[PDB]
Amino acid sequence: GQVPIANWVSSATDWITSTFSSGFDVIQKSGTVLMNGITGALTAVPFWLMIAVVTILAILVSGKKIAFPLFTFIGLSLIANQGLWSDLMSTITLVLLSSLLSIIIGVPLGIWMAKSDLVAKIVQPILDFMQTMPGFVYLIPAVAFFGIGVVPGVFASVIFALPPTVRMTNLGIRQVSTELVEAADSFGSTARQKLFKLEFPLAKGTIMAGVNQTIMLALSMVVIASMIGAPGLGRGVLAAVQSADIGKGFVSGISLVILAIIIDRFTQKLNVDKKVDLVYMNWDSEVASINVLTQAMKEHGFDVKTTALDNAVAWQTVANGQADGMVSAWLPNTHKTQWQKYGKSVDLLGPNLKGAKVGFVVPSYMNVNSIEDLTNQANKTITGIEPGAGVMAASEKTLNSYDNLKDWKLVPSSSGAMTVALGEAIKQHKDIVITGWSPHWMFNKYDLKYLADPKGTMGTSENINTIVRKGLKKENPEAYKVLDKFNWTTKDMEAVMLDIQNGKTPEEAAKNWIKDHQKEVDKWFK
Amino acid sequence: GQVPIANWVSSATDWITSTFSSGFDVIQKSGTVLMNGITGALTAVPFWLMIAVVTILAILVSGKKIAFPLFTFIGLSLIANQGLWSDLMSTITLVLLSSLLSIIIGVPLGIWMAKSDLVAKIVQPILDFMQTMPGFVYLIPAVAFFGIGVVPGVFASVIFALPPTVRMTNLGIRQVSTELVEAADSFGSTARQKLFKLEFPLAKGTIMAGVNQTIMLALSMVVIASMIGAPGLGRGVLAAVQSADIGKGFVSGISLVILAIIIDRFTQKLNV
Amino acid sequence: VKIKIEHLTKIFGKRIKTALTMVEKGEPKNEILKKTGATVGVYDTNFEINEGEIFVIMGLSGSGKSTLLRLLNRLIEPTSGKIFIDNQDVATLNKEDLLQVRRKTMSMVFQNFGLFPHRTILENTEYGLEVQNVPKEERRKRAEKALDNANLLDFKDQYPKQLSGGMQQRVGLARALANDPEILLMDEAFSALDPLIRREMQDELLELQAKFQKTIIFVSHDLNEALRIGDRIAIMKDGKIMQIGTGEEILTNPANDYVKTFVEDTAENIMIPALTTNIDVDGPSVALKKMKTEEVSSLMAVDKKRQFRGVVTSEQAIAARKNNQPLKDVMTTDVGTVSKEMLVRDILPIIYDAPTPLAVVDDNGFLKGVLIRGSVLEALAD
Amino acid sequence: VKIKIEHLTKIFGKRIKTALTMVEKGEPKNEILKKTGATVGVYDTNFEINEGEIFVIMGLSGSGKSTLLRLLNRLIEPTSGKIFIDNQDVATLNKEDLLQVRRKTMSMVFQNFGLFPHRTILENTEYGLEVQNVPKEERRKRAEKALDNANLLDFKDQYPKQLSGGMQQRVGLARALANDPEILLMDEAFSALDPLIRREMQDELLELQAKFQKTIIFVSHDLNEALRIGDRIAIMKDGKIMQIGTGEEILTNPANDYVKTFVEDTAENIMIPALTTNIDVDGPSVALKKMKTEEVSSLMAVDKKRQFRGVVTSEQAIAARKNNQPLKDVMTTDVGTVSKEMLVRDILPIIYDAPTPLAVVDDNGFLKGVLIRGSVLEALAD
Ligand SMILES: Nc1ncnc2c1ncn2[C@@H]1O[C@@H]2COP(=O)(O)O[C@H]3[C@@H](O)[C@H](n4cnc5c(N)ncnc54)O[C@@H]3COP(=O)(O)O[C@H]2[C@H]1O
Ligand SMILES: Nc1ncnc2c1ncn2[C@@H]1O[C@H](COP(=O)(O)OP(=O)(O)NP(=O)(O)O)[C@@H](O)[C@H]1O
Ligand SMILES: Nc1ncnc2c1ncn2[C@@H]1O[C@H](COP(=O)(O)OP(=O)(O)NP(=O)(O)O)[C@@H](O)[C@H]1O
Repeated sequence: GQVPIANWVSSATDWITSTFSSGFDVIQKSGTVLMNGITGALTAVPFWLMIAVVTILAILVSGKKIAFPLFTFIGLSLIANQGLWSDLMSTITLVLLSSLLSIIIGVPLGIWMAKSDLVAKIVQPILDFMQTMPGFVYLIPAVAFFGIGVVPGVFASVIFALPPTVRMTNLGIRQVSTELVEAADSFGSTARQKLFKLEFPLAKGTIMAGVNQTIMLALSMVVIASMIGAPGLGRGVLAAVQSADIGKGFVSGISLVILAIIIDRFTQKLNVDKKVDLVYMNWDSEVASINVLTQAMKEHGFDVKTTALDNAVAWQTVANGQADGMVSAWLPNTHKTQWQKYGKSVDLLGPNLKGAKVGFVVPSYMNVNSIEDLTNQANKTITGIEPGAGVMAASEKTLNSYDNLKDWKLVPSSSGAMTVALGEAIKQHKDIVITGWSPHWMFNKYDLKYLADPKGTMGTSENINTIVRKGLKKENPEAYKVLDKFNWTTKDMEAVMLDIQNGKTPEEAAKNWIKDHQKEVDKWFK
Repeated sequence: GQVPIANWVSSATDWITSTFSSGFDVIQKSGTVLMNGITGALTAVPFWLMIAVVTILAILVSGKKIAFPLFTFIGLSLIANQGLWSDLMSTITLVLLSSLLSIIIGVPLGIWMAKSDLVAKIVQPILDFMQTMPGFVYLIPAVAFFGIGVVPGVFASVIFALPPTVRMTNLGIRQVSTELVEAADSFGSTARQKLFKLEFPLAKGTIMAGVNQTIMLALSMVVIASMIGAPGLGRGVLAAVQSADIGKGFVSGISLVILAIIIDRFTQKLNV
Repeated sequence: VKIKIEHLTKIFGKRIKTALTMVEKGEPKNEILKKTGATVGVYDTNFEINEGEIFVIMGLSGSGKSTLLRLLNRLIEPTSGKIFIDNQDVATLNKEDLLQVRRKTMSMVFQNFGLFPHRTILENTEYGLEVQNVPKEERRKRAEKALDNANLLDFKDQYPKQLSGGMQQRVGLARALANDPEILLMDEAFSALDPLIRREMQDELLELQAKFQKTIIFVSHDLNEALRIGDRIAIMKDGKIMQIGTGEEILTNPANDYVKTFVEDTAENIMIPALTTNIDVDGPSVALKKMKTEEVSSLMAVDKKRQFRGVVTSEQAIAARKNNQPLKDVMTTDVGTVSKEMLVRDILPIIYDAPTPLAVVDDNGFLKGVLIRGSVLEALAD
Repeated sequence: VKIKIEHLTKIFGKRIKTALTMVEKGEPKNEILKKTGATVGVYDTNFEINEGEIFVIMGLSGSGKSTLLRLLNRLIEPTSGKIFIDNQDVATLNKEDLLQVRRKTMSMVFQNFGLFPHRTILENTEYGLEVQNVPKEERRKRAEKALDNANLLDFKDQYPKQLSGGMQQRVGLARALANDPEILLMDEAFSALDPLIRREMQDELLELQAKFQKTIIFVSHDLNEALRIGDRIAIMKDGKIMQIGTGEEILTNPANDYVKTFVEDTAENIMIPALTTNIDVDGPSVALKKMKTEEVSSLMAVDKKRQFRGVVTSEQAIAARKNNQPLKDVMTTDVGTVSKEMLVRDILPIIYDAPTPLAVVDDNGFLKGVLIRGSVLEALAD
């Protein structure tokens, strides 16, 4: 019979988070304020100054070759040209905290590893279980422990970057020639004396190699954690992924490459008020809303913090009390299970947009007019979106509600991955079924249609709402008043989304609509 | 004063994908059918049989020791209990395609790098630019070229796992003592003779170590690609992440680490 | 007397109390291994050492002799036994007292010189004091003093890697001496040097020990390296075969039969490699150079084709040089030539008249070796 | 004659045609380096070699002498010059012809034995044929034949790592010989062995060359290792100082002044390390063992405290052994004792009467060395 591993792990994590909650919360406060202060300090430094400083350090470290300093200056100038500075500074602060904590917690661990033969046996298994574990796991408990922000990035980077440092430390202390140790013992060198006189000054090469690996791992894990808090270039590349935006993804990847090469090359050359905290989910529908919301909401004098992450996390984020609110809550069916979990831990306001039409989507030219009239078109696939989405609750139930779909497959993707896959299909002019919703922009470029749902489970009376943590009316009424009024047209929202897909910036397109409808916008501010 | 990197890259991607479209489509068809066939083959086999076979291989490669085969049997039984078997086979076939493609196209490139100092100068920069980019990026063109599914997963895994293979190959052929090389060239041994008699059998340790690294990278990139097609336990862990359901996430991570441990131990015992 | 040992022994492996009990009865080592898998390196060792008594410890790789040293210094904790130094045991000491004993009395020397490459010679030399928490000027004073005693102070402020084996060994020995130890343990110290430098170091060590009367637990696998310097030897094959020492009693009354093959106590197999001079191509000056390098006064002369031809002498070569006359004319063809194992002792008379040896020329004219009063040794062994 | 070379030279670094032009006029190497940064290892080398003519190539680390070898075999492509072997140049050859020349005529030997550890000795030995695409039984036949010529065939089907330097060198030399080459290039082959094994290998090589008349381009930094075997020497300091060879012309008419210090052509600094016998602790049997190991017939005898005491002889020790009477009684205190640099030549008479040498005893009784007819050498240098 099956064993309840999942239940055991969840129960243990719940018991922890209910037990050490105060320590986690105080760590959250201290760490977030610390990292924010460091980032403000670093970005207070103008880009030209810090770029020149780093190029000077490059020159000092190597004065003969002009390759590294040149690459450094050119790349950093390029980054700051693209506008990716503040994000870069957040990335650096995350990486510094991660690397320092990993070193501070690993090198001592390498000591207690090498000086004992039991501890190696205990830990090496743990190191192998940590060093192949995927990064995605490490940031699940992080949210469960500290919640959204920079703290999760730091914690995940710590736990994912510790292994190589510890391993290489234990290797470099266990590999010094036995004659030297035997001598240092023959002269009566206490463990401290030999450790600070013989072990380290010889193992430093391996230790620094392990530290370089630790830094690489922390950097990659920050990029990954971008899905939860973890500001910086990770958010940019993640959004480029969840929207298939090749240009921005390439830009953020090249900037991370520049940062990582800089840090690497350095390492091998040092061996010898009215505020609002909002949440959204990178969906072209919800990018339009919040971005427009923030740009306008700023005008009244509101301090903004938008946080892009996944749907169910946001509900938890808004639920436990870690954020103000969010306007991306499709309801009462697409995101209902989310409500069954954390619908009780909010204070719902009311709709913000009438007419949220959910359903499948197929090219108009194709014959099928309803899902019941589907035999085996498109390799029996359902090219959908991220598995944590809400329609996947519907689609999972859809395939398990009708007969003809009993042998059809659901294949998740991103909310923008299918759109390019769709465009490939229409250019290829092949039948293809895709999970979909409205409002959306591809309807304005292609000739597509929904499929009538005779059972209507996947959504009939659908309408976006917005939620806010309980008692926020007593802690930030200005946004509570503003958010309550946030309800606007269904029809030409799309200008926000059609303009962007044509080649404009989200804020630039979000600005333009507000000028057209400033009168309606000011209604929200009341 | 901004420079249009985004526009240049998007235009190049659109041109390349609209120009070689037939080749990408045929590759998509062949790869998807091949991978579905491989997965059906590997899941047709009853799970008790395959667990027993693999535990037998563990005992074979390690005869006196019992801990490693015991761990193999226990972990695979745990997987099959939780139901993550077909997912596991899909993950394996992705890993195999990625690893073999990376080896096939890298090891020769390692030879070439070791044979010419110019190619090393050209490539080492490219390897640094390749092993340093996050995996997230590598798949965006994959979809643009191959579309949703598995083909993009293996392409991205190839691109993310080829560096250490190439690097270790070049390093392990460049570090052989020049005395043996001079002996080989002094008895009249062409490049093939010394390459298949002297260079390889002495570089094999480095090469297989790098090919262990390659496999780890391909496995991680598959887990990442699970966000696009790329079936397996990556989908389970991704769903756990997008839902905070630590249960399924930890289960799938346990299964992946079990697989990676098995592969690391096996590869560790093909070089000694 | 300085040291005194009692039933000292060391057992490796696991499940060893059984092995300790076994050696407490007298079971051989091999039975212990086959039964428990607990290899033993020392076995019921009992002896004593005096002051100034260089006490060599011979044996073969596997005798567990260096282990005995490291047990004396307790780098390897003894499985059992006692070590009475200064009327103070050593296997029952807390950490700090053992530590002070190491800092003051004992001191160590290693095969591969045990030197820190990440330091300059003086720092290595003073390490023994550096670890004793003493002010630095006296440290540097004693370091430079010891180096000056070894004629390499100018080679300080440098790194070992840029030196040769001999100077590294001198540095290690000085590092040992800086402490003013009453003892000096060595683990095949001179075994990594060239035999020439080995002899030079042996002579220097004897000079030192004459000046400095301190005990020395030497170790070597070369019986020469022990007879030269050793005042009392102890041979080891997993245990003490015999240590009567005094140099001959290993040679005169060897208790065992193994020692008699270890020290290796008829026919002309006693021939030795010869010193040759190929006259047809070489000449007087070359021959004299060979004599100088080879530290002799005469030589054997052959034909280009390795046929023996005769003998040459320093005066003959000098006359050839001054006269410009070449070899093969001023040369000694007449010689008491001999065959390989065919004139064992009938040669007793002839060897006396001729100061030069008697080449054991192959019957076909080839040469294998010579004989230099090694015949008188076993002619009288009868 | 076999080989003939013309203006052969090799330039490293970059921007070298300028350096080639420079050497075409005669600019020194150091100017070339400082001006271009193109270090040069060979410089306008011209000479010739005959058949059976072991042609040593001496020099110091930095003379670019091994580079000359590798140029002969073309492992390092010559910057310029020609090499007429078999009336066939070698620097203007396509790949296949050079390859066959390497397989047939030439063959190589290295300092660290150039052996493949991932093979067993026989495979290494037959590699030279294995690469020639020949059937395997004749390969194995010739391999076993060559090994039998080196008295280690029983040591086949084993790995080099489990052997000692001498056998590895013999294996490398056999691998070279299996081909039946007309030439044998060596790069300090015997420099990694023990000097004893070095002499043994030199003698064996001379034996071989007597049996096998094939050219040998030897290389060594030991002048002894060249005079012993070398039929024509060539000294190298970035260029050919002189190669008149024939052994003495390097000694008799050295063109340069550098050679005269390279070969190193008054006071009693000629004293040599002595052979000592500390009578107070050692005795007759030990003394005879020392004589046997040291390959002599007499010894010098001191006091425990390193004071000189006199001399001992093999017969004296034998009488002591048979009589059981110890040293210091049957001993030769009377001796022509001498001081360190104070009896340079007045000693000429006394050295003649006494067959034994004259210890250069320090005025305080200490001993430094002895003198064995090395005095006759520079007494007549006048
Ligand atoms: N460090 C040292 N190096 C050399 N000799 C030392 C010495 N310390 C003390 N002696 C004594 O001095 C004598 C010098 O030998 P000489 O050169 O007169 O005359 C030598 C030499 O001319 C020749 N010879 C000695 N060893 C030889 C060898 N291995 N091969 C060929 N000829 C040899 O035969 C004679 C035999 O001399 P033997 O041994 O009866 O006598 C030797 C030796 O007993
Ligand atoms: N790890 C170990 N260290 C030391 N001795 C050991 C060890 N394991 C087993 N022994 C025992 O000690 C013996 C070592 O022999 P020994 O003569 O000390 O060799 P060695 O180290 O080659 N000597 P030396 O060259 O003077 O340093 C082995 O034969 C074992 O019986
Ligand atoms: N990479 C190189 N390989 C060989 N020779 C070089 C190289 N670079 C420069 N040279 C030149 O060749 C010289 C080498 O001197 P050489 O006497 O061959 O030294 P070695 O290699 O220590 N000799 P050996 O011990 O007989 O192998 C240098 O001093 C340079 O002038």
